[PDB]
Amino acid sequence: KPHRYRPGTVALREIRRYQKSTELLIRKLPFQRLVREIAQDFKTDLRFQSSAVMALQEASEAYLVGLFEDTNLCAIHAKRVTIMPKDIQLARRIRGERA
Amino acid sequence: KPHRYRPGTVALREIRRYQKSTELLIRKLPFQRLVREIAQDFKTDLRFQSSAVMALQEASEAYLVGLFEDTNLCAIHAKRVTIMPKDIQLARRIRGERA
Amino acid sequence: RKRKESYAIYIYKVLKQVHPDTGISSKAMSIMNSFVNDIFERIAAEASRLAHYNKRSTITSREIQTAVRLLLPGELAKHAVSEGTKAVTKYTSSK
Amino acid sequence: RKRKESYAIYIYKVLKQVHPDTGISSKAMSIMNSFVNDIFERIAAEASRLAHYNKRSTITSREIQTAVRLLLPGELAKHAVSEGTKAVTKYTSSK
Amino acid sequence: AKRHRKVLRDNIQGITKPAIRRLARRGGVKRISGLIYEETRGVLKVFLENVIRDAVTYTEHAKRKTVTAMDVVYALKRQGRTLYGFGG
Amino acid sequence: RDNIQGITKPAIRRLARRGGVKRISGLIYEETRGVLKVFLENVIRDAVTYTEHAKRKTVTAMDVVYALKRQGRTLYGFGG
Amino acid sequence: AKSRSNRAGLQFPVGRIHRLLRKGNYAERVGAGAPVYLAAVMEYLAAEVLELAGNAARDNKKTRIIPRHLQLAIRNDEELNKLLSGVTIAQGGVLPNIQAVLLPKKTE
Amino acid sequence: GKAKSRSNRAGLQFPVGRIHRLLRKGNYAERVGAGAPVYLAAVMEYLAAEVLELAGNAARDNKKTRIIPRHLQLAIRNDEELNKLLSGVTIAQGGVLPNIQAVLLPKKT
DNA sequence: ATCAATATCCACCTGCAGATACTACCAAAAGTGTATTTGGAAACTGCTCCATCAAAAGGCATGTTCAGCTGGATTCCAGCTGAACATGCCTTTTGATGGAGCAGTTTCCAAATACACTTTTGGTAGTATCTGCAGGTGGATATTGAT
DNA sequence: ATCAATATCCACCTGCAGATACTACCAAAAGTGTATTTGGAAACTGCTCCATCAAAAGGCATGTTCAGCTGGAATCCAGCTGAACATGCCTTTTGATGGAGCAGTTTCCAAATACACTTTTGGTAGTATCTGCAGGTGGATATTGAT
Ligand SMILES: [Cl-]
Ligand SMILES: [Cl-]
Ligand SMILES: [Cl-]
Ligand SMILES: [Cl-]
Ligand SMILES: [Mn+2]
Ligand SMILES: [Mn+2]
Ligand SMILES: [Mn+2]
Ligand SMILES: [Mn+2]
Ligand SMILES: [Mn+2]
Ligand SMILES: [Mn+2]
Ligand SMILES: [Mn+2]
Ligand SMILES: [Mn+2]
Ligand SMILES: [Mn+2]
Ligand SMILES: [Mn+2]
Ligand SMILES: [Mn+2]
Ligand SMILES: [Mn+2]
Ligand SMILES: [Mn+2]
Ligand SMILES: [Mn+2]
Repeated sequence: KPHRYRPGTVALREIRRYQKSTELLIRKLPFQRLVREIAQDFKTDLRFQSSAVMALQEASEAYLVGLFEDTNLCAIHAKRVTIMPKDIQLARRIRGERA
Repeated sequence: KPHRYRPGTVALREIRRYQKSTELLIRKLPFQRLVREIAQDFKTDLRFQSSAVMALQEASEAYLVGLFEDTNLCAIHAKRVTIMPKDIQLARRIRGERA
Repeated sequence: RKRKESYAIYIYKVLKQVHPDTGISSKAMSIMNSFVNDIFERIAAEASRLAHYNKRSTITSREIQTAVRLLLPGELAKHAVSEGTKAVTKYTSSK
Repeated sequence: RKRKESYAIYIYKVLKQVHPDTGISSKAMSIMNSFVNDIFERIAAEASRLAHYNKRSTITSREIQTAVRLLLPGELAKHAVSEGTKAVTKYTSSK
Repeated sequence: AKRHRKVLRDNIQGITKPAIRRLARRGGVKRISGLIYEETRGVLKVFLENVIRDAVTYTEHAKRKTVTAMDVVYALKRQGRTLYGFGG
Repeated sequence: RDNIQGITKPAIRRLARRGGVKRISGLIYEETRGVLKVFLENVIRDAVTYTEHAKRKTVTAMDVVYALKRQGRTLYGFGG
Repeated sequence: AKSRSNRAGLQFPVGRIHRLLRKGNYAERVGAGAPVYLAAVMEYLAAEVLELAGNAARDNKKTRIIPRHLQLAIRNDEELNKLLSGVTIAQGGVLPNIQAVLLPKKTE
Repeated sequence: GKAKSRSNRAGLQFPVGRIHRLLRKGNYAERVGAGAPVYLAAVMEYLAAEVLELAGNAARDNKKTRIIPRHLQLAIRNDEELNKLLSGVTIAQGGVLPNIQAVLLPKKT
């Protein structure tokens, strides 16, 4: 029998690893492509300082991470350990984002 | 055999009744004493225009009603119809009112 | 002699324009007066910020327009912008 | 020419006082500068409000004090008020 | 008779079970656990202290002894709870 | 393949991990992308409005920082 | 003579808003068009709400607009509700709304 | 008299003269009194010291000499008062506090 | 309990991105001297309205009994989601060249400010008189729940 | 479905708080006129740094297989919490009175603005040396999970 870690173990390993670091977690380019695309709908042929795109990524991830923490609490309130869309939904509604 | 509405029927009648009105739901004088007591512990010898106390009551009731709407979403999310302390705490935490 | 001005008479004029036979209780009028003041404050503060951000010492109709775009949502913004542009354009058409 | 000021050198000095043998990276300095700018803006705006609410045309150390009491949490407020009063008094007994 | 002015204590219990039930109803709540009442009183108390503390700070800054509706309205606003209907 | 889809399942999984999430449902990835998209549209729209007002064709860090501040999401370490 | 509001075709007081802009410490200078534009947006917004409120008052068979009508119109309008999401209307109550799961059924 | 800057008079490291200029040009009020900038500068320096003081220790508990964004994040979110003051703030490259819900840990929950 | 398979940690090592120390230069920031203006603290007090007392009464709080049905516990299992791999697409980097356009600079004028007069107006105070609707009644219709 | 106990609806009505209506007074507001100052738009442009390439190097995303263990359905039942009822209190309401204190009005100087002039300093730039620590290697040992 080869060596397999049990479901959840590596996950917990990952929680510990990413809560310990500060690195950006989304790939730069894919992210920068998204930004420009969205911006493109409000104004055409826009240029971006490299730092502007960096602020947006820093704010976006802090935002998502923070949202995942609230969503996790909603999953646990339902006595689950798996976050679901309805958990994200409830968190945004209580925050006044969906309300 | 006396007439008895079933558990929840009167409650639904009350939800419809209070959602249709706009009057304050907390007794006036008792609320005014609560305000005077809390203010008094901050500074002694304070006086209140009667409209200052009414402003506080309108803000307090709008605040508690809104919190009860969120609390109610937390209960329903847990698949209950009964709001509990942990529902209020969940709502206040996601709301940032807490830690 | 005590003078506390509000927007009540103007809100009243506008009300008669949209609902010629509808009145308004003094509390409702009080709410509206708070609404108009709130809007004034939010827009002026944003315009003020716009001016500082661009090292300008003048608040013009242009800062105001941008403030309105930043503060109001979708449809409301568009109409407010027309209504404002119109009023200014007509205002300047006079000596 | 091209000039752009910040609180960096002053922050650095304050750092050396409390921690003589500790350095600070540029990104962290940037964060401290934003921090200091943010504190300035929050206190200044609130001081602005208190003066306006009271029909005063002057923002004096009294407005700053109240603004600090309204903006900083308990203990930080107690201390910041000390630091504040202490610096105005020291400054006064001078020339 | 000016003496022994009434002492204010335990007024948070003035917010009764029937009053909390009503607010909850306006909030759309159908069923209420027995421990919700004390939790609510606690929550209301924190809310009020924060608002009254700030209102009183505005009052004191103006060198007054009377808390005005504007003081409260100004207090609510800096707490993100803008209130319409009492001035300003 | 297109851009919002550029934000991958694993990147989203990493963000969730940082958020203390142990188990992720399959439908989360598309919900997240939708959420990120609304967040960026809201922030960028405001940044661009600040760009246009300054008569520029370049979105600056400050434009973003100012955009974040008015959305109630103050950001430190990029200016102002 | 002829006031600026009239000159601008507005009900809202251009002169007063201009003064309020100066007295508010928003900038060293306030251009002539600033108060015209702001007065126009203020009036437009008050007109929108009053239009809606007046209709709600009509639906309830009242000829007088009260707080409740303002609250109703504001909370049912997706945009007015976002613009005033952090505002509380005294004596406005809330929107009737009962979660579907709370309703009875299945006979008994 | 050989000039001793207003900061030196107040006994502060922060620029009382700069802060004074910033108050005026910030459209806060028609007039700005002499004490205001002094008091304000003192409050700012103080908070800057409280944070730098904490962040410095955090850098030494990590066996580092140089304070980095991570250090500022940890000292700010672990302090009840500083965390409330900055509850609406995001610190670039700050990351988050290690924290795992007990129910997610090994063997049931 | 035994032990293999991995992850994780500590001690040490070293290149280099990034922090640091020194010099040179200058616009502008900041302090000083003096002459003029003025915000707002004092002192006095008109007048609003806040605190407080009084008395009556019924709307609503409180405590209690009773049992319906909700929450919480338990059990069961289908199938979703984690772990581990094998591929290999595509981000990442870094090197370096156009050139868009941010940002600094010189002009110059429409529009702002300051200032003096004059005319209009929105707010109020005193008095009086309508009118929309709150609160009540009474009877007709609807909803709920027991059979 | 039928029958009954109640809640809910609505038309009709009456009192009255709030709304509305003239009369009048004037202090601050608002508009007009000239004169004087200036913010920043417009045009030109130098150089900072953003967009695009090239182009390997391989880190990391994607598809696949497998099954552990989680989510959620189905059951059972103690007892919580809702509905109803009796009792009676304390909030609400109505009207009054003293007087604390908020706010208007005038006086007056300590402190701020407005300026001219001298001195100091924080920031940009060059050129150059130093160093905390990221990232890498060993080897030890803690953790996890199968027996
Ligand atoms: Cl879901
Ligand atoms: Cl609970
Ligand atoms: Cl203008
Ligand atoms: Cl001062
Ligand atoms: Mn007490
Ligand atoms: Mn004066
Ligand atoms: Mn039973
Ligand atoms: Mn159940
Ligand atoms: Mn060019
Ligand atoms: Mn008139
Ligand atoms: Mn009625
Ligand atoms: Mn110029
Ligand atoms: Mn299976
Ligand atoms: Mn389970
Ligand atoms: Mn009793
Ligand atoms: Mn007195
Ligand atoms: Mn120097
Ligand atoms: Mn290392």
